Amino acid sequence: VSGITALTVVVGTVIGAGIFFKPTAVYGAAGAPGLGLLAWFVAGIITIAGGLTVAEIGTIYPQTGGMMIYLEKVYGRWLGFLVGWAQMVIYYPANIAALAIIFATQFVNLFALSDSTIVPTAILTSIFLMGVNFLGTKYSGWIQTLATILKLIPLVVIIVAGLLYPGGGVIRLVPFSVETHPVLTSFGSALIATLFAYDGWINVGTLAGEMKNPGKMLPKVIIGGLSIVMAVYLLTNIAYLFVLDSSQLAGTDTPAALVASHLFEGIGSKLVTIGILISVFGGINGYIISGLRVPYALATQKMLPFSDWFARINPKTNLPINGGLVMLGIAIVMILTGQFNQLTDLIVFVIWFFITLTFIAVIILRKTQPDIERPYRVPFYPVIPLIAIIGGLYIIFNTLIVQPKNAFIGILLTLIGIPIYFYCKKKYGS
Amino acid sequence: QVQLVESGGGVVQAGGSLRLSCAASGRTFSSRAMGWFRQAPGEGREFVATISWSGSYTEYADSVKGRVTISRDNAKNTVYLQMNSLKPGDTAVYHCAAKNGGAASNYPNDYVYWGQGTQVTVSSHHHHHHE
Ligand SMILES: [Zn+2]
Repeated sequence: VSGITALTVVVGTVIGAGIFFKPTAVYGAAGAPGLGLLAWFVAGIITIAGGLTVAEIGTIYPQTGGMMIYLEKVYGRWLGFLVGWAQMVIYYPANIAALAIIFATQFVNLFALSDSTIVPTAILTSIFLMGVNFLGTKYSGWIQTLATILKLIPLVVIIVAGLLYPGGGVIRLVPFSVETHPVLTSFGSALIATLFAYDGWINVGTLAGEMKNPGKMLPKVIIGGLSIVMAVYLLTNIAYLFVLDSSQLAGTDTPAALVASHLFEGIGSKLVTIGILISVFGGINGYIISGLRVPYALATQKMLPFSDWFARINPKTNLPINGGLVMLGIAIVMILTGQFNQLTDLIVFVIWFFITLTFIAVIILRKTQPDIERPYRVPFYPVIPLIAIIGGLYIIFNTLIVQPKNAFIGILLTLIGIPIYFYCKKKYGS
Repeated sequence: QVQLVESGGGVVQAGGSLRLSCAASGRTFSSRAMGWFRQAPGEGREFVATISWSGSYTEYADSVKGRVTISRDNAKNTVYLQMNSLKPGDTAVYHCAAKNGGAASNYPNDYVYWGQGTQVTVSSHHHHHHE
C-alpha cells in the first residue's frame, strides 16, 4: 500500500506540461521522428540513473532542502550557496517565466487571439499566481490537487486516439536520422528539450530523506515510477507522430494542441486543450510553492543581502512572500526578454551543472566517509552514478558549444552571486 | 493527533544557559522530524533548529549556530534545545513543531503540529516579581 502511494508521487511530480509543448524543440532540432523519439528515451534513462544516485545523498542528509545542503556538506558553504542563488535567480524565475509564456501562447491558440497578447497574458498569469500563493495554501493546494488529477486525462485520451489514427503505424516514425539535421549536434539540442519535461525528478532527494527505513522498495519506487513516466512520454510521442510528423510538430509552438484538433473534431479538442492549460497553470502554481522556499532558506543563513526582509514570514499565511516578490520580478524580466525554448534550455543547462556536482558527490562521499550511515545505497554502485554523470557532462558541454549566448547567461547570473556571497558573509544581511 | 508541550523557558542572564524540552504525544514521534521555532513580540516565526527522525541530520539558523543544540530522545518522545551563551536577542516564545516524515526542515510551513510555545527572556537586568 505504502509503495503504491509513493509511486504516485513519483509519477505525479515528474509529469508536467513538457510533453504538451516541448516536441516543437525536440523534432525542430532532430528533424526526424526517430532521433527525437530516442531523446525521450535517453532523458528517461538519464533521470532514472540521476534519481537512484541522488537518493543516496538524500538519505545521508535527511532534509527538505537538498543541493543547498547536499553540496555544502561535500564542497563547502560557497557551493551550497551558489545552488541557492541559481535557484532563486535563474531556475525558479525562468520556470515561472517559460511556463507563463507557453500558457499564454496556448491561451491565444485556443481562444483565437492576437500573437502580441502572449506577453501581457504571461505577466498577468504569473502576477495572479504569485498573489494567489500569498493568500495561502488554501488556494494553491486547491489548484494542485485539481491540476494533478486533470493533467493525466489529456494524455490517456491522446494515447488511445493517437495510436488509433488512421494514417498510423511504424511508417509514421521512419526517418530516424536526417542529414539536414546532423545526429550528434542536433541530439544535444533535442535532449536538453526532452529533459525539461522530466523536470522535477530532482526531488527524489527530499523523498528519500523523508522515508524512514527506505532501502528495500525505495529503489523500486524510483525505477518503477520514472519508467512509467518514460513509457507515457514515448507513447504520447508515437501518438503525435501518428497524426503529425517531424516538420509539422516543429511548425507550431503548441504541438499537442494541433494533435487534439485532429483526434477530436469539435468541442472534444477544447476539453483536451483546456486540460493542457490546467497542466501548465498548475505547473506555474507548483513552482511558486517550491520557489518561495529557496530565498528564505538563504535568508535562514547569512546568504542574502536583505536577510531580515527575505526571512519575514507573514503571520497570517506562514510563507515568505518577500522572497517570491524578487522571484516574480526577475521572471517578468525573463518573460519580456527570452522565449519559451530559450528559457527551457537555460533551466536544463544551469540546474544540470549543479545536479552533476551532486552525483560526483555520492562517489566522493564513498571515499570521504565510508562509515557515515547510509540508509539507502545506490545499486550497481559505480556504474549508474557514472552514467548519470556521463550524460550530465554531455548536456553541459553540448549546450555551451551549441548555445554560447544562452549558456553565458547561466554562467553570468550564477557567478554574479560570488560578490553577493562575500558581501553578505561579512555584513550578515540587512 | 500530535499534541506538544514545551518546558524549560524563563528569565535568564545574558551569557547564561537554558534547556528547552518539548514532549509529544508519542505514537508517531519516532517517525517524525521535529523543529524549534521562535517568535519575538514584534515579528512572525523564525527558524531556530530542526532534526531528523533518528537525529542523524540537524540544522540551525545563522543567528543561533554554535550557541544552541537540538537533540531528541525517541524513547521519551521529546525534543530538546540546549541554548548557551544567550543574548538579549534570543528573547522570544520558543515553539516546538512536528511535521510529517523523517526529514528535517527549516521551512515553517512544512510543520503541521505546533506547540503553544514557552517564554524565554534574556537580559542583563530585569524588573518585576513583587511579594
Ligand atoms: Zn532597574
